[PDB]
Order: sequence, then C-alpha cells, then structure tokens
Amino acid sequence: ESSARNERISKLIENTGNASEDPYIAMESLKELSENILMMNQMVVDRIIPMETLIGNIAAILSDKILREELELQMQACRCMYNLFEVCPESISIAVDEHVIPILQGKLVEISYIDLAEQVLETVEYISRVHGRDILKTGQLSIYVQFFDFLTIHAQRKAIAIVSNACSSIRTDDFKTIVEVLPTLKPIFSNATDQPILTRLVNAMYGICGALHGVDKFETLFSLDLIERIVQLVSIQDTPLENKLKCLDILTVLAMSSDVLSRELREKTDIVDMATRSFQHYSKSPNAGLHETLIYVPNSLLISISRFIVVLFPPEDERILSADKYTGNSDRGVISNQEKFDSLVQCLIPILVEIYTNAADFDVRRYVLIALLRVVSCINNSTAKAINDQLIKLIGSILAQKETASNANGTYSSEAGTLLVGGLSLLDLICKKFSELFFPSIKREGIFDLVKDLSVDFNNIDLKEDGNENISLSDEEGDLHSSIEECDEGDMEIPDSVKPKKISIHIFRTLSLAYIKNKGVNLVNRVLSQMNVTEELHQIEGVVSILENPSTPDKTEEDWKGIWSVLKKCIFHEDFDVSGFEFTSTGLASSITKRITSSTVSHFILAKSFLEVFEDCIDRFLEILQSALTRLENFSIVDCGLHDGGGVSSLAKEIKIKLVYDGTDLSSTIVSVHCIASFTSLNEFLRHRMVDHMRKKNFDFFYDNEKVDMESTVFGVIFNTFVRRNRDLKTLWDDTHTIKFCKEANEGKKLRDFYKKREFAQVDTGSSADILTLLDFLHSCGVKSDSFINSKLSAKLARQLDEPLVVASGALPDWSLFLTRRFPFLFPFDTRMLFLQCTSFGYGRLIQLWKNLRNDEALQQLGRITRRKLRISRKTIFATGLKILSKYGSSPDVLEIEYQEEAGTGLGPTLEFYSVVSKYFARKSLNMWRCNSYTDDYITTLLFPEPLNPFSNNEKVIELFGYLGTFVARSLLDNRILDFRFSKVFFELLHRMSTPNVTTVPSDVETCLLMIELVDPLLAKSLKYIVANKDDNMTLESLSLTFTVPGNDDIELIPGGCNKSLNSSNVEEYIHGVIDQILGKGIEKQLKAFIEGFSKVFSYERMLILFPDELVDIFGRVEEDWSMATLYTNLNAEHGYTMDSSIIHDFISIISAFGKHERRLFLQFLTGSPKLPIGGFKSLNPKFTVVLKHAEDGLTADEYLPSVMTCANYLKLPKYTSKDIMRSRLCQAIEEGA
Amino acid sequence: MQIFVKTLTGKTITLEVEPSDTIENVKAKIQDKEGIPPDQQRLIFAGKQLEDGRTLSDYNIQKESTLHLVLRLR
Amino acid sequence: MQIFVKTLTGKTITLEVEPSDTIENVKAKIQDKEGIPPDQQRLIFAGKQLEDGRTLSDYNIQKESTLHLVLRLRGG
Amino acid sequence: MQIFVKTLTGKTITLEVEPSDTIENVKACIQDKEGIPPDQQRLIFAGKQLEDGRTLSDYNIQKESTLHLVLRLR
Repeated sequence: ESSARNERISKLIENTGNASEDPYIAMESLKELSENILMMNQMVVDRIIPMETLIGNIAAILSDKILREELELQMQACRCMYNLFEVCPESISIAVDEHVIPILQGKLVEISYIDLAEQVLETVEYISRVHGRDILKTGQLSIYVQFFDFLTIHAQRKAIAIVSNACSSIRTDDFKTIVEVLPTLKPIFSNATDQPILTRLVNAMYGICGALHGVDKFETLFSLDLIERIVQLVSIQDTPLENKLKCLDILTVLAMSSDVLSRELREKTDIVDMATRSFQHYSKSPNAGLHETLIYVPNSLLISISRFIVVLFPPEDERILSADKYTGNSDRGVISNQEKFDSLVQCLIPILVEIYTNAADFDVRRYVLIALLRVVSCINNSTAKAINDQLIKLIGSILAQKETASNANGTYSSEAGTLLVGGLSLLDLICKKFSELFFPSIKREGIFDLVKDLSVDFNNIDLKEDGNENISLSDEEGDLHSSIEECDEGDMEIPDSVKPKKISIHIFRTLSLAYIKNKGVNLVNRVLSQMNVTEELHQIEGVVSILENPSTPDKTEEDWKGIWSVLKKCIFHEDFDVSGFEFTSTGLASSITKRITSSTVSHFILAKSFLEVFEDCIDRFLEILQSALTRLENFSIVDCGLHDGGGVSSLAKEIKIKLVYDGTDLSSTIVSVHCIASFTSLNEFLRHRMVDHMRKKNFDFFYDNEKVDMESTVFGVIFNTFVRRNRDLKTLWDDTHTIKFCKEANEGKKLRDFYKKREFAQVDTGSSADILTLLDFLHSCGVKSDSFINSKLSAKLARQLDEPLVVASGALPDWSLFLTRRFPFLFPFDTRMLFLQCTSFGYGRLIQLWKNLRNDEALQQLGRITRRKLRISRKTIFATGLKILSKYGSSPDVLEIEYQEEAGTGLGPTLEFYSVVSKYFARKSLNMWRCNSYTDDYITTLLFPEPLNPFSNNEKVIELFGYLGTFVARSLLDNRILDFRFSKVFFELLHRMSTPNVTTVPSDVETCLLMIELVDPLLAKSLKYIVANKDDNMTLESLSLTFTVPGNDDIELIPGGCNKSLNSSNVEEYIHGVIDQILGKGIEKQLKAFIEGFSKVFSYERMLILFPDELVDIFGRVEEDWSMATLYTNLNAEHGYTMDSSIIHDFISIISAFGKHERRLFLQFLTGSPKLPIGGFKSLNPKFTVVLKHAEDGLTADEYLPSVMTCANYLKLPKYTSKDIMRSRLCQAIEEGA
Repeated sequence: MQIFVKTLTGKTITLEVEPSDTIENVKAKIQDKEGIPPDQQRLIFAGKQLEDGRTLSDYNIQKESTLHLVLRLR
Repeated sequence: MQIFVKTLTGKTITLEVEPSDTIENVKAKIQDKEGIPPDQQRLIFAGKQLEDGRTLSDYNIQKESTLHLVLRLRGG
Repeated sequence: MQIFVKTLTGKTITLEVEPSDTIENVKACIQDKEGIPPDQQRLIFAGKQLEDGRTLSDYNIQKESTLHLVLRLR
C-alpha cells in the first residue's frame, strides 16, 4: 500500500510547493497529509517523506506574499508541520535550518484571525523544548506574550512555556533580549493563578538568575513589583513546596548578587510574616504555637528559609565559618529607624532560635548559627534589651553537647566541634558587646562551668596526628568567593520543559581538625578572660534538705499538700523561673524522685495532691523540666556516613564486601550487596548469589566475634561493631567489608522480627533519670499533653527517621526504643506513628518509600507490597471473615475485598467489608459486651465486655475476641478507615496487661472505681456509696445484696456467697470481688486471647507507644472537621469556577448544618466508609472536588441530583436554585443512599 | 388505562400502561416521554426500591397509585 | 456604569449598560454597533471562554471591566 | 454526553463525560477503565488531534461521536 500511496503523498508535497500557483488545493493537500501522519508511526513516516523538502515548501507557503491572506491555508500549513515534527523529533532542527522560527514570529506580529495564532503559538512552543536558544537567538521573544489575554487556556499556557524554555538556555550575551520580554511578562506573572502557568514563570526566573547574576545592570531586571510578588507568593498556602524552594532560590540570589534590592527586602517588604506563614501552612491548630509547628516543617524548606536570611545580612567581624566577600556590605552604619529596621531582628531571633531548637540537621544548625552571629553584630545596647532570654538558653543548649564529641576510641568528630566553635564565637561576641546585660543570665543558667569544661576538653584533645604538621594560628580567609561558581551545575527524547541550570550557593567553609581546636582554645581563653566579674539557690538547697529528710510527714494527703506547697514557691518566683540547670544542679530532681518512688501512698492520692496545688501552672512546670531534660540529654544520634543524603538514593546504596567465614566463596568474593535488607534477607542475598547448601546456611553473625542472632540487617551488626569501634564511617563505603560470621512463607510470616530481642534494651539515661521519672509521674496524673513533647528529642528522633539507611538497618538507637515505649509523651503523635510503621511493618512496608524514581527501581524489586483479592458474599460477610483470619491472618499482603458475582471492585468493597463487620461486632446476640443491660440488636452506647459465667460454656466468646484482635491489628497495618466504638478503659486494660512487671488491674481500689464510671455510672455510684458507709451495718444490710454479680445475678463472687449478705464483716471482699469480676479476672480471659490474636499480625508490644485516648480516635471516635473555613480550603474546584457560584456557597453552608447522623450517612455514600480518614479531608486521595453539571435535556438542574462518575473521591453538582430544595435533595440522597 | 408517576418536584406525569407491562418497559416509555436515560432513573413505590426486573402486576401496583420517580445518581 | 470591549486589532469600543443583561444581549448589541454576526463572535474574560446563556452579573463584571472579543472560523 | 472511543483493533469503549470535563479528565477516565498510560494515548477526531488542554465544547464534539485512539509509539 506504501507504493500505491506514494503517488498521492509526493503529489501533495508537490502541491504544497504549488501553493503559490494553487492557493486552495494545497489546503486539502496539507489536511490530507496532516491527518494521516497523526494516525501512523514515525518509522513508516521516516522512510517515505522528504522532510527537508516538506519544510521548505511549508516555509515557502508561510513566507509568500501571495498567500499571506490565505488564513484558512496558513492554519493548515502550521498544523501540518507541527504534526510533522511532533512525530519525528529530529525534524525539529531541520526546520530550524531554514529560519522557520523567524518566519513564525511574523504571523504573531499582527493578527486579525486568532485561530491561526493559537496554532502558531502551540507549534513554536514545541520548538522551544529542543532548540531553546535558537528561539532565544532571534531575540524578539516578547511577541509571543503580547496576545496573552486573547488565548483561551492551552494557548495561554503554551505562550509561556515557549518563553520559559527559551529563558532557560540563556547565556551572558543575551542580557538585552530578556529586557525585551520582561515588561510583557511582568504583569501577567503579577496576575496569574493557574499552576501550570506559575510553575513555568518561576523556572524562567530561576534560569535568568542562573546566568545573569554576573552580568552588569542586573539590579534593574527584578524591579520592586516583581520581587514583591515573589515575596508574597510564599505567603499563600496553595503554592507547592517544589516551587516554594525555587522562589527562595531566586530571592536569595537577588540579595547576594546585588545590594540595592537586598536593601529593599528588609526595608520595604516584610520578612517576618514571610517566614511565619510559610511555616504555619504545616501547623495543626489555628492558635499556634510556634514551638510545635516547627516540628512538622520539612527540612528542605528549613534549609532555604535560613540560607536566605543569612544572605540578606552582611558578614560578621570574624568569619570562622562564613565564607563571603561581597564588596558592598560594609554599610552597617545606617541605623535610621530602630523600628523599621530593628523590629525585624527583635522578632526574627525568636524565629530562627526556634528553627535551631526544633531542627537537628547539620546544614540547618550551621546556617542558623551563621545568621545569629551575623545579625547580632548589627544590634546595639538599646536594641539588645529585649533579646536577652532566648539567646542564653540557646547557647547553653549549643555548647552543652560536649559529651557527644568523644568517640568510643576516645577520638573526635569534627561535626560537633564546628557547632561548639560557632556557639563559643557567638558567646564571645555577646559578652564583648553586652556584658552588663548578659552577666546575670549566663551565671543563672550556668554557662561558665560549661565553657570551663569545654576548655579542659579542647586542651585534652590530641594534636600530633597532623600530616601537615606545621600549623600556625593565622591560616585565615582562604577562598570566599572563589566558592560560589565552582560547583554550579549546568556548565534524544523531549522533556515537558527545559529545566533551568541548578544553581548551588556555597557559603560554608570546611574546617580542618586542627583549625577547630586552634580557634576553640583561643575562644575559650577569651571568654574566660571576660568570665571575670541570690539566696534563692540556698533556699533550693534547703528544700532539697527538707525533701531528703525522712522526718517530714509523707503519709496522709495533708502531708503531700505541704510537700508541694513549699516546692511551688521555691521554684516559681514572681519574676522569673528556676532554669533547667539549677533544678538538676542541687539534686532537686533527685529529691523529688526519691520521695515519689519510695512513699507507699497510692498514686491516686499523689495525683490528687499534685493537682490541688499545681492548678494553673502545669505548663510553667513542664517547660522547666523540658529545658532540664534537653540540657541533660546525652544520647548520641547515630549516623552511617551516607553518600546520598536522606533520600531513596540512600536506599539504592550497595557496598563491596569480602565475606569471611569466621572454597574461596566463603572467604573472598567481591559483590555489591544492598545495605537495606535483614540478616534473614542477608541469607536471602547469599542464596541469590549462590546461583544448595548455602540455602541451609543460617549464620551466627560473629562480626568482630559477636554472637548476635538472625534478626539484624545486612550491615546491622557491622554498623553496631563500627559504633562500638566507632571508626571512620566514611571508610565503610570504600572498605571491602570483611564480614565475619559462623553458621511460614505461605502467608508469609513478615520480616518484622528486627525487635524480638531488642525491646528490652534498658539503657541508662544518666542524670536525666530523675527528670524522666517525674515527667512520667506527671503524665500519669491525667493532665493535658500541652508541653509534654520535648522539642529537641522529637527533632533528634525525626532526624533519625529521615535517615532511611539506619531505620532500615534494624540498629535503631536503643535509647530511642527505650524512650518511645517507656516515655511515649515526649514526642508528637505523627512522629510516634512514623516510628510505629518503621519499627513494626517490616522491610516490605518500610523501604517502599512513601517518604515524600529510579533510586527505588532496584529496591522495588525486593521491597514491594503484594495485592491479595479476597472473595466473600454479602450475606455471609461476618462468618467468612472469620475463616479469612484462619487462612490469611498474618500475611503481609494489603487486604483487598471482593464480593462474588459482582463487578464493582476497588477500595469500595474493601471499605464496605470491615465497616459492616465491625457493626456485626456490636450485636447484643453475641454476648460480648456490656449491653447496658438495664430495641433492635445493635449496641448504640459505649462498648466494653461482660464477665464470663464460670459454670456456663464460653468456647465462643473468647474465640470471637481472638478474631477481633486480628481484625483490629490488621486495620492499623493497612491504614484502613474503621468505625468501631471502643472504650478508653478497654485499652487501658490492654496497655497495662501487656506491660511487663505491672498489675493489669490497679492495686488501688478508688482508682478502679473512678476508672469504672467510664463504663457504668450506676454501679460506680452504688459501689462508692458502699465504700462511703461501710461502718453503718444497719445501712449495709439494708441493701441485703448477696455475693452475686450486679446486673448479671447468675454469677457468684465467692463460693457460698449467694447466701451471705452485705455487712461490715466482708464488705471489702465484696468490693474486691465485684471489681475483680467486672474489671479483671472476669474479663481478663477475653483480653488474653485478644492480645493473642492481635499479635498474630504484629505484636501489641509496639502499640504501647500510643495512648488509649489516642487509640479510640484512630479506631473511630475522632470528631471530624466541618467548619466553614476548613473545608473549601480542601476544595480544588475548577470548571465553574469556583465563582461565584451561588451553588457552592450554599452547598458548603448546608454541609455544616448536618447532625452526627447525616454526616455518617453522607460519608458512607461519598466514600464507602461511614467515617472520615485520619487527619481531615487532606488524607483523602485525591481531594474531593466540585464539578459543573449541565442541563439535559431541557428540564432544570433544580430537580436532578449530585452525580458521581463512580471514582469519587469527588462530586459533580447540578445547578440548584433554592436553598430549601437543596436541603431536600441532599438529604433525600444521603438517606436514600443507605 | 393509566397510572400516576410523581416527579421529584411538584410535576406529575401519567402514563398509559397495562398489568402485563414490566418495570423496564415503563423506564423505556418514560425515557421516550421525558428523555432521561434509565441509568439515572430510579423507580420507588411504598418506600421500598422497585427492582426493574419484575412487571407492574408482579408488585400488584394499583391503578391510580402514584409510584414516585427519582432521578438517581452514581 | 459601562464596560470596554477589545477586538483582536486593538481598537476600542464603549458600551452603556448596568450590572445586568445577558451574553446574548451584549453580543446582539455588538452586532448592532459593528455588524458582526453572533456566530462569528467569541468572548474571553479572565482567561476563559464565556457562556451564551449566562449573564454579565454572574461573571463578576464591574464598571469599565475591559473584556475582549475574539473571531474564530470554527474551525474545529 | 455519551461518546465512543475506538482503539486500533476495533474495540470501542463508551464514555459518560460532559463539555465541562476538560480533555485531561477523560484521559484520566480512560486511564481508569483501561491500563494504557496517558502519554501513550493520542486522541484523534475530525482529523485534528485532541489536545489535552481544552474542553469538549471547544473542539465541537457531540453525542455518538466515535473518535479514534492512537497508541503513542514512544
């Protein structure tokens, strides 16, 4: 057919050259050619068409003066050539060879027929992806954006993609060309809202700065309005993070490369709200709350928001760590306003101080320290009075990290030394400038002892290891703008757009091991030179002596009221508070702990006495203890010397090894094994490399002769050895590692076994043990969890989590494992959840990232999660799911529910399975829960089990709880949205039972009754009335109640008690029997099988990191977000419009008026599960939308109903008119849905 | 003879049917009259949802009984 | 109040209306004042194509709201 | 409305779309109902290709308009 069709192909190409003498047949020639090339492949196309003659003819048509007014032909020619080089990429340059780009500019110069222009712009844009500079070479590319406001959408955004692609390959000689287009891109960037339009106008602006920062007259390009919109583009939440970082990249270069507008960024624009609103987008409560917000902020934005604020300020007096040179930055004699210029700093310091506090990345701390000693040198005595407090504690926290510096060898790590040197320099500057202001607070918080200890440490560190062993104290300021262009990167298939050259700013100087000590010794000597210079401390000592005195009464509550009465007045002065150092200096924490952990008084009385005195200053007491724990914290955060940072690229790592069995295969074999998987999976890797005795070879991994079990990871014990050795971890990636070692998949059994023999790691916390003890006592008082989260420990844990190699190494620091289980109140809920998934879900559910490409391409082969369809019947949903556990209970497969003889699948049936099954677990007929009992079948009240009947058979109630355990455990491992209704007490009995060496039921009894009225207030008040008058035997016998279980009078408390009545003789036994029955021995038999089934999927021991009141919410108690503002922020809208739309305002106004049942009915229909996912509508993937719905055929949309394309996730809303009909329609839908 | 079909707002349509006619024949004829496709059509009588596989006399529907019509959604 | 209309050649015409009237009403008015048939007219404002049945008030149009007029062959 | 998209082997699918559903939305819809990724799918109707930026109203496509799908040969 090709030969027959050639006589029509070549004829049509000839007609294109005949368009001069045939203006109209060429129309259908081009139409016929363009139609076919779009419906065929290039490889047939490439062998037939003379592309060069094609484009020559097309240029002849587009440039002929005869055919200028053939607007119905020029469109077709442009479309035909566009489809010509859409299919053949190499034909793009062929057109460029004959000045097609200049020809196509001429059309856009003057148009009266836009359908040609929306084709010309759509076509020439596709050129800019390959030949971005060829378009830039012509240099009049402001033409493309003059007709912006006439292009509908696609041309409107393709008239920007071309400029951006031509604005990315810019060089030094194209300075004037950008000035040509800048006035025509400035306002349309100032008034744009579409994201594929604001993601190109920032790439173009980044490409401009990548090349033109050295070219002169660069100050006049980015004028005030443009930099102002760049500033305010961060203060809006809808901007993504990826563009958010780029905007700061342009903005910091515009302050580094020049000074004129770098002055503007501090005089005219506001930088404080600039920093604040970018952080608060990640906040959770609108009444924030700076301290907790910074925990959730990504590290990538923390780096940029700091490396921009350091650049905005001119360098410091002594440049130990900063490496800048720029000439025009010695003009800090300009102090005209102590408000317009200094209200920036006096509230910026309380921003980046917290940035330092709640972040632990090396780059972030370095940047923020540089910024501190850069900006504090600018303030004066008058300005410094209001910044005294935070800096003192910050520097105290900086240079108290001395203990981490020492190695297991006794050697040193330069990372901590740089931080110490920076903190010491900041201390030197502040003591040199504000001695009178800083003498009291430094002494009070105790920094002088710290700097003395650091002086001793610096002296003790060895020096003679120098290779260049000729070192003078003056090796100063080597290269400090030889280091902003040295690594600027940027010096075939077609991409979406031309990515601008990645600029890499360098403001750091790497310090040598000798230089850090040389600076540190002089700095400590200086600060000690300036080191030269209340009874409340003696009152603290007196309080310590009083607590240490056993002669003080400590038995009745009247004693403990006075125990804390003196303490409250000792610690909290009317002016200031006792610092975190003074509290732990005189042993006051030890004095509190000894009295708390020795007194025989029940915890209830202690908590009551504490709450009766510390009524309103609970957080004031929490902050002092948190500061004390932060300073006394000594745990060294581990690292593995990654060469790929904290990303999936660090998952793609492999190490050459020479495994040695502690022929030559077991002694010398160089193979690059991944550093991710386990020793079970190390056995798997050696099984793979064997390709069978090597399969059987289960090894006792004596790396450095250590009998460690099979549970660790491929480099787990190796890394543990290189921690006890504490060698150079960077060499570990270059060392051919001498690995020393000696000798049910049906589900299959998951490799969650990293912590079978690690959960009992009882690590000593040092002097912080008292602090942790009374913090755990305070959280046991049931007080709110406002300030229980420790900022820096949470930051350290988060920095541990975003090191994928160590987290997947199974060698997580034992202090973290101990602290999470033992003190789960020091960390945020999100951090604890992330810890739970990584420590609990196995490598298959860990290395598969969800930690936001080819980095995981080699890892997804061995770390993917597998689907598993499950087929059941709707009428047998409960009973079949029972056998589903017996067959597929502990599988690692994500559950997928399918209903037989039905086609509709997906997450719908999966959500509908366990949601219905959970309600089937709320049936009175199963005899599983306290169904009051004093109509239907379902329990509508709070849910809690009933005691067994010892005489009656109970083979089914226990088994049902055993199944419920595996259901509930399976729910959390898969992030399923369940609606189940548990009681807070039910999980208290589960945390206490699974905690070793503690009674499940509290030995205290009035604690037990107080824990009882959360289950049944009638019995609670009956029992506390029994306790109240246990001496009035006349009233005790008035009840005349025998030893039968209340409510279920068929069960005897004690043998023969059904005859004996209630009196003062054995009232205590009656109380301890009814308690033991309703809460304890009568109900523990359910729990012992519930945990038995819970631990089949994964052990309940991991779950102890959470809280019962934070488990009911995740299991289906949490109240959902339904406020006016919080919902349309989760809308995305589009297509009409959202504006106004008068159908959206009322549609959001009705959804707020729903009761508790309308919400459930609407959610089980919109989603499939009757409740909302975790954390609001944000977790819905994708977000729920609003889409226009037209009127068909002629009847109004005020009669129809909200449509869904059966993939929602979203809705399509018809044009309703009246409010009342909207209320009728939406309700009729939600109730008729169920 | 004819039966009454109530629209979702005020208006009422009356259709000439027979006891032997089916619950999908009525959907076809109401699509002929109004034009709304059956996939967005829901027939409701006496609260319970009328499955479209029976006949009009299978449910024993009265002569002038007004079964309610709902333009359903997906 | 009044609004402004932009053609593709840049010439300016002036209107005289209130925050009212429909898209067909204003396209008929432009036909009257320019002789351009409504099928030969396309209207763009705020970077989107207008709808014939909708009115000017629903599109949030104020005094001297400079809108644009577009000519298409249709043209596919 | 309801349209037809026919593959290169004659197997034609049906859609339930609206002129208020962009072009990329129906690309996502066909991404749901079959497993060819969006970039390996080219929509052809009336000779001209359907660009992924407009809506169905701008290209003048109505009910029963059987268009073709070209599997992109990347």
